[PDB]
Amino acid sequence: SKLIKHPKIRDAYLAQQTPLAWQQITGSLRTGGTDGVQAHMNRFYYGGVVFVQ
Amino acid sequence: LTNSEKSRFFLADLTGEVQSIPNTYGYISGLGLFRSAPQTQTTFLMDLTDWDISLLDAVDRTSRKAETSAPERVRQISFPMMYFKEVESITPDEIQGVRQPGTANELTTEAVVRAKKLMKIRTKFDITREFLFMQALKGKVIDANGVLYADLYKQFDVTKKTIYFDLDNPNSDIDAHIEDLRMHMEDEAKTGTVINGEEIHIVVDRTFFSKLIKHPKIRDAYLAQQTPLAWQQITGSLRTGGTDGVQAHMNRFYYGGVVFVQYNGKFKDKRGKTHTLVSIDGVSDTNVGVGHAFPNVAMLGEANNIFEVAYAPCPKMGYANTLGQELYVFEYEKDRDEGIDFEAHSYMLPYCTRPQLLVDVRSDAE
Amino acid sequence: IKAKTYPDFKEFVKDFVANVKAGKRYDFRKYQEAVLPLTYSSPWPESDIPEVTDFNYTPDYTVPFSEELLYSVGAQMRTADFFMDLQYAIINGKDVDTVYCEWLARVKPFSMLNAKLKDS
Repeated sequence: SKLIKHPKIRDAYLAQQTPLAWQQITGSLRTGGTDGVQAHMNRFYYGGVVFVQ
Repeated sequence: LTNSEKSRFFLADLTGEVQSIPNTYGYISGLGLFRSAPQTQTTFLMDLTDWDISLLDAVDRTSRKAETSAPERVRQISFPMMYFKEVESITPDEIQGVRQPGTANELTTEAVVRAKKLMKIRTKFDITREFLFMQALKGKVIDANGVLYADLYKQFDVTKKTIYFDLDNPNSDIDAHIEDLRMHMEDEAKTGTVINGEEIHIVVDRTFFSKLIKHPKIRDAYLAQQTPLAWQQITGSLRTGGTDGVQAHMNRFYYGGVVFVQYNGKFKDKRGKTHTLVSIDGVSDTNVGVGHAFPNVAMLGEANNIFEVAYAPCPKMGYANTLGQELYVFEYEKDRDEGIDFEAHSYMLPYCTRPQLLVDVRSDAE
Repeated sequence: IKAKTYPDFKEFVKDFVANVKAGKRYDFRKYQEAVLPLTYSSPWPESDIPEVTDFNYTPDYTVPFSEELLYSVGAQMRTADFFMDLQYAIINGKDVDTVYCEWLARVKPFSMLNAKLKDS
């Protein structure tokens, strides 16, 4: 929660105009079928790495 | 794979062996900047001519009939080279009763010991070649023991240019510093031809690269840009391409005709001091970036190849007045079947014929 | 500072400095996009800017560039950072004469805002 809303990434993705406009849409990655409690797990892409909650 | 723990009468399990191998950097060696110049002599000479004399024509009076003129100048220099004599021996005492690591009850063999010793010799011998290449790129060929062998700036009567980028101060203009770096290489090449000034290599370290990409001007120039390059450099990996030998992709940055490449190569001497490849002798403070800028093969052409390394032969019979080689390896047998001996020689020195082009860039103010 | 009270940026920053001179301090670098309207001719601010009571801002650079300039002419910085650096100058004893916003075109994340400073 702290990382996705940080001003350094927030505005960088806000000015971004790629299909990764998932700054408004769902961060549930539509990926993460595990956690055996949540069909989809939160996932964030930045800096070439992927953060998983 | 079953042996004892702290009692010879009980058995435990030997899963395997995990090995750690020291890092080896070979970016500068693989760049192909220094062209091989095999030699037959232990020293070489060079001529340094310098017309360097175009003044403007002061006017005269038609009746007085005065005029001007201008002389010339021609000088000569010389060059020594460095010699390395890695040597190691193999004796049966390292095979008698020594078990192979990672296995339970298998002894080591002579072949594997010889192979690992030879591989260690070769890698130890080429890491110093990479270090000497970086030292030549810095402009002063200094031994790992701090023994000066070729002071290019002196031998050539020039001065090194240091550019203070001042990345910590948001008011500094990165464009002006980049333009100054680009123009210095254009107006100081002095080759009689036209100079692009943007074909230059720029090699920096962690601090310089991070401070540069963090600077508000640099970030703003790409934040409001819809090019895929801007997207990749603001959000994407920024580890575009290359391989320094330890990491699969070197991280590069584009801010015009110049490309900033982050190179982090470290080597140690026999005394334990760490010789970081991208450094300036003197600035030991941290939180200050250090980088080196130098032309590529495309700036002056295949004609002028500022960068080249000369190899010379060995002091061994059969190798007198012979073209030098990168590495000579010899094998000898100890008397009375006492073992085997090895040797490794190289008579080499890299140099740059126009050291004024090699400039250093720093991340702190002047 | 109530939302859309000032019909432009020029009259917005006129009473933003006056509030700072009165002891009021503001901090909105975390929710910057929610308080700055786009274009300098739009009513300011977009949403009400709350006051703060724990304003402890020490920048990493010399905020007063010259004795009469907040930044070097042409310096680009985050818009929220401009207001903090401006607030740092009034706190330390510098007075604001004119805030340079005549020909500026951007308000969101990065803007080329400058102020002409004076003593007392």
